[PDB]
Amino acid sequence: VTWEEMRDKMRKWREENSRNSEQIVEVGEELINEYASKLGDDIWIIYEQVMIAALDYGRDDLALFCLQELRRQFPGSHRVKRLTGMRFEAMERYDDAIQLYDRILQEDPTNTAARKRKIAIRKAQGKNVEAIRELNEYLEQFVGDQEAWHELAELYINEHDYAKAAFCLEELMMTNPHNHLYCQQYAEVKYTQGGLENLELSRKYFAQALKLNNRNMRALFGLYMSASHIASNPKASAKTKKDNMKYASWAASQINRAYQFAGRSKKETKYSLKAVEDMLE
Amino acid sequence: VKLTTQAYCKMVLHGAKYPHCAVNGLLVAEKHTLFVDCIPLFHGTLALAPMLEVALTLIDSWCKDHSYVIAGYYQANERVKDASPNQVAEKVASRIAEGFSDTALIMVDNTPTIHVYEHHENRWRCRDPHHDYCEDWPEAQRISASLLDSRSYETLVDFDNHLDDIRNDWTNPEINKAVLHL
Repeated sequence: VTWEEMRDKMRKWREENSRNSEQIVEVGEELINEYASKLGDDIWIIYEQVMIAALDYGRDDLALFCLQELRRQFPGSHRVKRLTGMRFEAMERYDDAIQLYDRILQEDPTNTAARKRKIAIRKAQGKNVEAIRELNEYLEQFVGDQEAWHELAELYINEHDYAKAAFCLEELMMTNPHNHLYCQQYAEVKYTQGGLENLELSRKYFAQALKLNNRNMRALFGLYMSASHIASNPKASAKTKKDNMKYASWAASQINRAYQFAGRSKKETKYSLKAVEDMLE
Repeated sequence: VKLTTQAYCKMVLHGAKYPHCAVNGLLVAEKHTLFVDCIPLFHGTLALAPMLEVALTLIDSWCKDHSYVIAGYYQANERVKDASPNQVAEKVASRIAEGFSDTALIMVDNTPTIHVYEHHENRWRCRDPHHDYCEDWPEAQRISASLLDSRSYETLVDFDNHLDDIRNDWTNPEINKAVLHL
């Protein structure tokens, strides 16, 4: 392949927050040497993307190589200092990292990457009780960070504090109302949280996610399992009961059609025989 | 109490496909207990009920026709040092205990490297600190590396990747098909 395609691949793997570190470093190591002259100021973002990926890949033989060529071109830059701190943290040196980040925060008090790497250690050290608090403080300082608002939801779900994770997923759904994934993950949180007072929201959101993305199947399964769970509830009225038994049947009339088209796509395997026997129950 | 080379190879392959994220699945067997294979379910954020309770039925519908029965459940924590079972592991093991006796709670210790907790009337206590039984260790260690060096985990597919596209087979035919000839 040509370098004009490798650059597009390294740009696509950077627009979406992919973490395929092996496939990223396999293409980065070439662009560092085989096509360094074909691209100009595009080599620095590639250096940053390759260093952090090689760190995940556990290959420091390229991490420091891409770090020194960034420390040379950008002497004293705050992004390269953050890269050095992340390398320290990857090499189990959690002691120098806090000092480096406190030194960074005293030059530019508006810096946020240092604030996030200060809680990255707490997540790595296991002090999630402290990590969640230090992240909530940062959120109280810098509202609107749609990355920390999702990391907080993840930390709360792992902490089994499903109640407060909904408060973060709502802050995420208000800013990205066109994103079906934020609806699906909120529906799942409401499903796992409680009963009729929350299944009533989970059923609505598993359907809103379908309306925003008709190709979503997780939302379809969630809608089916939330409609059945309200249909099989003792506190459910007859009206809600029959409406839920209608919703479940309407969802099952499409689950099999999706699976029917899937089994039609594979002339050898037939998947329709797998889910239908489950839908009749 | 013993795992088949297919179960172990699928486990390590799914664990290697998503190193930064957690790994979970269901070890299914034929109906003293031998773990023939596992169905890998999800990765990343596992503390979610609906997608986990869908996999139960969507795997039962395959095992009842394929004369199989779900026997155990394995989990691989995100961190490299912490291998203690979370509340999710217990809450899933208790669910399979009501449908199949002798449930094994497996913890993939990233740094052998596998713990097996069994429930005897009080809690879930491991056996790896004392000893862990397998059919044959060198055969498994060889066949696992034989698929690891070829980067076959990029070809492996789990239930999470199947929920994204139905063209993917959660039973991993192209994996055990290569395992048989190795």
